[PDB]
Amino acid sequence: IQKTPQIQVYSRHPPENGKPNILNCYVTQFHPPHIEIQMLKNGKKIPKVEMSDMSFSKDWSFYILAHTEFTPTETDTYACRVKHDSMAEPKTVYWDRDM
Amino acid sequence: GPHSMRYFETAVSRPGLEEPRYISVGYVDNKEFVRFDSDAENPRYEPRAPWMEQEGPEYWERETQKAKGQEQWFRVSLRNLLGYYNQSAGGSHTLQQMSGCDLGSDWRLLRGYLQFAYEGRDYIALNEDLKTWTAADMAAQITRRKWEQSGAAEHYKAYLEGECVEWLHRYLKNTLLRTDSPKAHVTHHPRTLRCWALGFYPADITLTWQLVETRPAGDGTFQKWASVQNYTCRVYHEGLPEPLTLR
Amino acid sequence: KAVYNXATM
Ligand SMILES: [Cl-]
Repeated sequence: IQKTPQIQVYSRHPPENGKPNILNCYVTQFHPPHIEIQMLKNGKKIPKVEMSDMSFSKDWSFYILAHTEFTPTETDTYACRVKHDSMAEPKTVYWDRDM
Repeated sequence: GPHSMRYFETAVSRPGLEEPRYISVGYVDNKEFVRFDSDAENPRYEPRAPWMEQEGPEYWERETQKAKGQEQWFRVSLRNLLGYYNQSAGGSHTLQQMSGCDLGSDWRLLRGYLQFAYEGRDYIALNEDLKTWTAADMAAQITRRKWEQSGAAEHYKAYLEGECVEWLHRYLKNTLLRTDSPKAHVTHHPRTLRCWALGFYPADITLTWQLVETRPAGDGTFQKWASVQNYTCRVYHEGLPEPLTLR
Repeated sequence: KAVYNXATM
């Protein structure tokens, strides 16, 4: 069975304008492993995003963590875009600095 | 305290190339320390943790060479499984192995792990006794029968009780025995309070009131929230004198 | 240290 992924975008620290941070995009519970992840700053692919080495959970579904250091803006949006066999077209999930 | 070693190995065949891609990732106490990728510069075992580079060259010459053996082993089984499940060519199929040892209190063995999955479903697993197998599909009944005539569980128990726990010791002796403990905030926004537990290590945490999965924060520590003024939020983590409260 | 697999599937 193929399993559509599970996207979660979140910050390392509570965001405050001017203080460095990490932005995470955590995608889990998917199969097959082949997957494409790109983090976006206002619709622009962030140049060099550090990604984890893919492992898999106890139920054998694969998970992978994409993160990048960043220092946020209150009038800037951040999103994660995934492409996988289980989806027709890519899925984009935005940050939501509140919660 | 509790200690563990794990090796998550994965082999993916795809309709494009002839040899499948084989990746092995090792974990000591749920931190990644060694990796092997067959799609690489020169496929080899590389340290994924700073404390692990002081290992010596003989160490990586064996592991890389043993990894090359595993990958062939996975190449052969995948082809074997196409027949077992009457799959014709034209698809992509995944074989996964999870293996390792949970230590404890006395640096003794608690439970061994040897299990395989095909197409991300359970295929065969060594039981708690380390001497008998469990096989879900009938297609795996074949394998159980021949691994029983193979004496395969004997080799694996020798590993789990042998080099697994011995080599877990020496890695441990070499950042790991430390504890980062959570910063606790609560989001005061409505339509519904929301408790935050940030920057803790390890990942075993628990939150309740008077839900989302614990996840890595991108820097080696973890994060979690719970969703819900007569209510209180209690935090429970290993590195905690007593569980912390916040309303 | 990784494990070496005996008999295949
Ligand atoms: Cl299923």
